[PDB]
Amino acid sequence: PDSWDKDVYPEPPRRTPAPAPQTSLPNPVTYLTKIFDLLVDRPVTLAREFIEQQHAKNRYYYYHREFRRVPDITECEEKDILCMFEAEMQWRRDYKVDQEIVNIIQERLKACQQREGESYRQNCAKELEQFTQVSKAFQDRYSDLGAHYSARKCLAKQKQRMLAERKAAKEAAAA
Amino acid sequence: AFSAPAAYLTHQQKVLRLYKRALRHLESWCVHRDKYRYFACLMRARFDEHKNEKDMVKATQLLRQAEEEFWYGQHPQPYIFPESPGGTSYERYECYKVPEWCLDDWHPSEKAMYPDYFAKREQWKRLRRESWEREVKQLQEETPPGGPRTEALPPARKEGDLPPLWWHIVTRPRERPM
Amino acid sequence: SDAPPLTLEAIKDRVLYVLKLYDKIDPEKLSVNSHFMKDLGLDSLDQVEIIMAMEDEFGFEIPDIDAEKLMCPQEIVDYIADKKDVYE
Amino acid sequence: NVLQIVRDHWVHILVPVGFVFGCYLDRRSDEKLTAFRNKSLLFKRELRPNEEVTWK
Amino acid sequence: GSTFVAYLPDYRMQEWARREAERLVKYREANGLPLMESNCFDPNKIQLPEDED
Amino acid sequence: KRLFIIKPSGFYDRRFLKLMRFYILLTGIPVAIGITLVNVFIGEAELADIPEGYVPEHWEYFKHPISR
Amino acid sequence: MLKIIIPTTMLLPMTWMSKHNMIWINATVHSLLISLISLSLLNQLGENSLNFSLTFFSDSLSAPLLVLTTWLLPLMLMASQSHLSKETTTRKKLYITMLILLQLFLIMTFTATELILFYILFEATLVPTLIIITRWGNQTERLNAGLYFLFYTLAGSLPLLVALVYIQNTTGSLNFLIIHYWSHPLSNSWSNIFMWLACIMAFMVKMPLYGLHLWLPKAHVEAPIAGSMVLAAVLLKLGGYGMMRITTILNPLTNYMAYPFLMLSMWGMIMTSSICLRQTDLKSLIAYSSVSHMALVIVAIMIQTPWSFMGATALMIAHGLTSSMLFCLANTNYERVHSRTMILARGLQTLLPLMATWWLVASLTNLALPPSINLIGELFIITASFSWSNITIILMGMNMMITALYSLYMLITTQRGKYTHHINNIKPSFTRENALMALHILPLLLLTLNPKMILGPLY
Ligand SMILES: CCCCCCCCCCCCCCCCC[C@@H](O)O[C@H](CO[C@H](O)CCCCCCCCCCCCCCC)COP(=O)(O)OCC[N+](C)(C)C
Ligand SMILES: CCCCCCCCCCCCCCCCC[C@@H](O)O[C@H](CO[C@H](O)CCCCCCCCCCCCCCC)COP(=O)(O)OCC[N+](C)(C)C
Ligand SMILES: CCCCCCCCCCCC(=O)SCCNC(=O)CCNC(=O)[C@H](O)C(C)(C)COP(=O)(O)O
Repeated sequence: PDSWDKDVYPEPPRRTPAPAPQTSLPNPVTYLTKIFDLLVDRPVTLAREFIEQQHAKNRYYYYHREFRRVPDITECEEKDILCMFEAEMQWRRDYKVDQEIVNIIQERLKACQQREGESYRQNCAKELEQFTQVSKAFQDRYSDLGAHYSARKCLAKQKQRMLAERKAAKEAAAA
Repeated sequence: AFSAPAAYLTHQQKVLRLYKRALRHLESWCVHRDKYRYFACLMRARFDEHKNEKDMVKATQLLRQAEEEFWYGQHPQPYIFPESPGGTSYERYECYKVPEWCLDDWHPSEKAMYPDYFAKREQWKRLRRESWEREVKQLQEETPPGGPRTEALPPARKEGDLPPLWWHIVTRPRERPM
Repeated sequence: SDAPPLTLEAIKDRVLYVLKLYDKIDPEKLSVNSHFMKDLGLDSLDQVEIIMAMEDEFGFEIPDIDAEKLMCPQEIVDYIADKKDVYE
Repeated sequence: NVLQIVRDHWVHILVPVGFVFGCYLDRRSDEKLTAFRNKSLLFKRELRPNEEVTWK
Repeated sequence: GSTFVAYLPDYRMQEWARREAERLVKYREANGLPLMESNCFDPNKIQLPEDED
Repeated sequence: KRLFIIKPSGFYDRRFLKLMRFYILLTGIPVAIGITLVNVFIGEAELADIPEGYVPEHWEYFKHPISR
Repeated sequence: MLKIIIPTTMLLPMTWMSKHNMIWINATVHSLLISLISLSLLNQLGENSLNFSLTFFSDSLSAPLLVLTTWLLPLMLMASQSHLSKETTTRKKLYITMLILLQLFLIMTFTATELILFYILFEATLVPTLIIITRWGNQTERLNAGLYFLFYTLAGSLPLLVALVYIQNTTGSLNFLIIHYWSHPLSNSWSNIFMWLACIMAFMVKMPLYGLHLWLPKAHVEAPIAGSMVLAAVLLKLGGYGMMRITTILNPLTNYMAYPFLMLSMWGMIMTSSICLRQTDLKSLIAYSSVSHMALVIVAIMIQTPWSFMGATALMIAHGLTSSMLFCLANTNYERVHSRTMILARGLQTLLPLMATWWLVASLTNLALPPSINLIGELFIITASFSWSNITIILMGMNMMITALYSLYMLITTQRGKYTHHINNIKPSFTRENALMALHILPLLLLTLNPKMILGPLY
């Protein structure tokens, strides 16, 4: 349905085979689905139609809240408490959004594994690669901060990683 | 379980107990009835061979060898009656046994049902109450001055007496209460 | 349902039945109040065998301290009745 | 007759009255921390043609 | 109280975070950028010490 | 034949269970009926974009009517 | 947040102005109303706390504790009116006053923005508890217990005070927000080591830590039922809350200063779980159970990870509810038979079936059956410890077995078997006791339904 974007949560084109009977005996599954349809699916559809008719007469809306971008922790003086507070809150919001991104990728991976059946080791390599990249980036960003994490500790971790990478590059250029 | 124990078991009592245990374990070994009867007769002859020993020391020494032989040749998994202290139903119904004094705490609505039963209960309680002073005095009279020496209790001897300490023996819950 | 409500008459009948199949007692000479050592001339081993036969017949064990005291068929019937909560 | 009822059950308004007094004191405390009202970089906003303050 | 707690408004911003993540995933997948970056801060605003020797 | 079965007093446990059920239902059946009525006749808000120049109230950022 | 503080200070004169036979009703009704009011603090944010004023604030870690305290007060009131029936009116009002003052001090402690104010309130909580224990306890050991309860606390807390003022002369502020934002690493020097010890030992002795726990069995055994309830369910969580708060300024010293305390916590958790296996006193068994659970919480706080903090918060809430229920269940039997020996009254399932059901549910929750919040906290802590070091799964696993054993042991000792013959004064369970059990147990599963309310700020 149009409830969720089909780009963020993609799916294959869903090819299914046609019924090709070969036996003269009746298919009990066919009569069972017909009975289930006529006995369950239609009253439920009528109830849902009534509920949606009632909902259509009372239409009100809710909105996604928008947040501006404030200066980061790098643009804050050492003891400026107000800027530190705003940057810290922005960092926490970004951390939550990154967690949800990882959640989306993991849901994609799980759905692929269930969907592809017995070919999942070959037919879901792309989802595994996306999860590998996202997990590596997330681990480099937020791992080992521990309880009492903050934007300052994340910045210190990034600076340490940057120093290590710069030293490695400068010594490799010497080779 | 009903009889008061003694300070010790006599030699004859020990011999009889060993005889019964040997017969039961031999039956556990010999499943079929005819084979069991054959070997039980053999065991009976073996027992009554040394029945007439006037030397008590040699008798107790023979009993010692008998116990050693029984312990070596006992059945590892002897047959136990289901309600015996080793059986599969030993204490199966103990969870259904409720003491009678609990009925004293029933709500009057519960006691509204079964009126005649509670009338009989009142009669029994009155009889116990009347009986208690006499039961205590009889136990006081019949006790040796150096305290009781066994766990046996005297019967009732007077015209309308009751045997002392009878309430909890008479009002046992049941063997199959619920 | 389950087993019928065993009665005193049934217990006495079963005990006398078991005793009358014993080769060492005379069925005519045996009565409900006949003593094992006095009237019937049995020894302690025969009494143990009789107790074991009663145990087999009724399917429950009698402790040795209690079994030592039962000397007449009436006593055996009474012990069984008090053990199994039989009053009629 | 309400005299006895009141003199017996007037202790039942102390806690609700304390609740209302606490709410009022919380509002009084809130009114003394408005130095940054509509001044944060994240929530700074233009006033509506009628409203005077973004929050109380 | 259980009814009140069950219907507490989402002040933890879970649904908002999910929608923000959906937007960002859609954008970065459409334009081919990586889904996440190992750096949470732009290196242009970070000034490393001049000398490492 | 029928005998008397000795049991502890079952009046008080039954009374407590009945009272607890009565009070829980007394306050919870109206709550369930009201929740069902609200769900049926006042559905959830539909997600939409903020129109230009509009500043929504805070409770407008939630979707369920009871939460709002 | 004065909307919660003021109604308790109003509970005070309402109790002191009540008619002689209406104190319990008024106190219970208005305490339940105050709990309903305090229920609104569960609506927390995802980024920062609820900064009500310069003095008080509410966080996702303190709101469940406040709700638990305000919910526990009425339960204490119901559990206390049985054994205080023969008391005079003035002494009953004094007892209720002690309970109300304890609740007020705990409420102000859990929301103080300032560490010295937190110290003052967290130390003020001693006086009502000490008075309750030494005045309304039953046996002559109570006096000694009070002393053991007092100095054990004070010897741990007086150094902390010094450390606190020292910090305020160095950083200039003890406000928690400024302390968090202006945090700086602790160097590796002897002075910093002793400052760490001074900041930690008070909360470690209030947990209590293994080896420092000797006061707890005395205090929880000689106290009245309400005293035991408040000591086990809330007053032990002061140490956990204080450690979670104060650890923000102790990094990275903790990285190696936690080794002796981690070792003590794990081995003493095993030791106290084993001690529970041979206990002739039923109250002491519950006390040592509390010691084991709090050792687990100490490990979780000491390893300093988000999953550990979540599990620790859930475990504190679940342990508070469960231990209070267990103490009340034991007190019912004590009031019936006037003895605390576990093997005295046996086979109580035959005589009290609904009480046996309450016992079964309490024991099942004590051994962390899924999906109870006890299990959620324990499993989160165990996963965090496994990440810390794979070998911990041995010791933790050991504890998981032992707990179950002793838990079921208690049940099998008290409810199953055959009833004692000479005990004939076991009356049917009152509606008050059944209601107490239900009000203890229903919130546990209701929180199981929505577990994110007790998972703390790291959620
Ligand atoms: C006596 C015999 C009993 C047996 C028979 C019983 C008959 C059936 C009754 C049992 C019910 C079965 C449970 C099945 C689950 C249905 C309920 C569930 O769906 O509700 C949850 C809701 O549960 C509540 O959130 C949990 C209740 C809160 C608990 C607070 C306890 C009250 C406070 C008292 C003091 C607390 C002390 C402890 C300190 C913390 C849903 O959570 P959520 O995913 O969100 O909902 C999403 C949709 N919303 C948000 C729009 C609502
Ligand atoms: C009953 C239970 C109560 C609770 C128990 C609480 C546990 C408290 C234990 C304190 C933990 C550690 C304390 C000090 C940290 C290191 C300990 C020491 O052994 O390590 C070496 C210390 O070296 C030597 O051990 C010197 C210390 C020897 C003197 C200490 C006395 C120890 C005796 C133990 C008595 C038991 C104490 C508890 C009494 C109740 C490290 O070498 P060094 O690099 O140089 O010191 C680091 C500090 N620097 C960086 C400033 C230099
Ligand atoms: C299954 C494997 C285990 C096999 C164990 C069995 C093997 C051991 C069999 C041999 C042991 C003996 O005979 S040991 C023989 C012990 N010697 C004596 O007893 C001599 C004195 N006689 C008496 O005491 C009484 O006459 C008494 C005999 C009790 C009769 O009692 P009553 O007349 O008043 O009923």
